Amino acid sequence: PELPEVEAARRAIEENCLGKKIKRVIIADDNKVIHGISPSDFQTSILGKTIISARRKGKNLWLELDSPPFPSFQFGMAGAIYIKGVAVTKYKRSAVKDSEEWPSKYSKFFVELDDGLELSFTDKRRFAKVRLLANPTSVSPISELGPDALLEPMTVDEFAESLAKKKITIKPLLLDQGYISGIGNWIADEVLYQARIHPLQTASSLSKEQCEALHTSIKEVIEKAVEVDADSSQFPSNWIFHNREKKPGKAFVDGKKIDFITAGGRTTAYVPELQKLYGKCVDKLAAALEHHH
Repeated sequence: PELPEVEAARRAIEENCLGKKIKRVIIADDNKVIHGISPSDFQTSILGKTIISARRKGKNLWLELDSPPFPSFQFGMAGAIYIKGVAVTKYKRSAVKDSEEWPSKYSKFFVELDDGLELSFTDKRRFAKVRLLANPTSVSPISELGPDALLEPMTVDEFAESLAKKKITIKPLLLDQGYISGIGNWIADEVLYQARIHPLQTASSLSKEQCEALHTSIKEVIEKAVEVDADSSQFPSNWIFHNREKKPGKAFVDGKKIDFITAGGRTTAYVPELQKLYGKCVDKLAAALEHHH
């Protein structure tokens, strides 16, 4: 889950869960996912409270209850939000089909609300983190996050000045939640492809024109994916996203070949013909070997 998917879960929660009281709570017995608190303490703390709004920063979601502490959800690689109870919904990835077990055996956070509405956070891989904090934004991990790619976009000049001091290849920088928050593997590939920047290009080597192009592509990719509530089927056809998952040799975009470069455990789908690595030979070499650090 990257910013768009987590944001869609946030809006799905606000569609029917606001202003409703928590009548029953089930916090999973997972001392790996449920962090820093026992499930029974977690349950006792939020039972009886009303959900005022749903908030998000990067890939972290949290519920603003009528009074704190507030439950927060760090999605990890398989975290998901599911809402059952209201037949009609604008958020399909959060709907639950009758043939699905419910509550899911993967549920980590579950509450039954007024009007029989039930909300659940599930994690099949157990890489997610669920916390109950006095203020989610004051402590880790949310307090260590860089500005939200959607809610706090840097200006063109702020963006350029920050990149000038970053001495690392751009792909991993974009993934660093402490620099900018919310970008994951596919958004990174998409904005780099769109801006015509190679994943091994050092951020500090980017020219003023490159920074602006990247600034523009981050804006367009994030705004569009959110505009369509993370429904990839609605992603513009000219995005590398669609063929980014196809087997090597048969992956193309707008008719051009897609290759897959893997540096330091990170794989990037890019178009060699359109994304060139720039700079002196020894700097390009240092970037290709950067993973050694």
